[PDB]
Amino acid sequence: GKIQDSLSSALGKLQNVVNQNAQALNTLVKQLSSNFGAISSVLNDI
Amino acid sequence: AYTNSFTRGVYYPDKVFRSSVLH
Amino acid sequence: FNFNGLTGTGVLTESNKKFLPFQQFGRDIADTTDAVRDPQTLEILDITP
Amino acid sequence: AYYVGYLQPRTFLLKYNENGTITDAVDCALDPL
Ligand SMILES: *[C@@H]1O[C@H](CO)[C@@H](O[C@@H]2O[C@H](CO)[C@@H](O)[C@H](O)[C@H]2NC(C)=O)[C@H](O)[C@H]1NC(C)=O
Ligand SMILES: *[C@@H]1O[C@H](CO)[C@@H](O)[C@H](O)[C@H]1NC(C)=O
Repeated sequence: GKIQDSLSSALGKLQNVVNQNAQALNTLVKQLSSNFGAISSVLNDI
Repeated sequence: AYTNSFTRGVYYPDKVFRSSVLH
Repeated sequence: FNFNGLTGTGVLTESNKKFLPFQQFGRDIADTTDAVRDPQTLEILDITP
Repeated sequence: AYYVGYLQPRTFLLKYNENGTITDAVDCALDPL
């Protein structure tokens, strides 16, 4: 009966693997808007 | 005289929309 | 499609997002265009991929 | 009665509502918080 209270009121190891994957997938998309030393980030502009 | 702003002089940096995105 | 400069591809759909009278377009986290406003009729349209 | 401030290059954190309006902000060069 106390497990149920302590949880109903701790899953950080499961939350961290979700967070890490999302933080990496966002960094991947946010790189589609860097120049890396070009005139723009859009191929329809070059 | 001089006075103190508190949180004043914020403008929308441009067009574009946005929902709940800490920009 | 091309909306006065915005060049893209996708399905266009009627929106329901109240684009404040002064907001040209919709910005999505990770920064991809996902809504536009039609210049002539001034209605918001979502741009699904 | 009127005031005159001046503008400098800062970095801010704007909180956007669900209608798309700025409701709060953070000036990121005030203190440690
Ligand atoms: C663009 O042109 C259209 C007409 O082709 C204008 O349209 C009318 O839109 C209003 C809505 O506010 C209706 O009440 C009228 O009945 C429409 N007229 C017709 C003949 O359908 C539209 O307002 C114009 N928009 C701009 C920004 O110029
Ligand atoms: C604007 O925002 C308020 C509160 O965030 C919401 O209740 C309302 O539906 C929104 N749209 C309006 C007022 O058109």
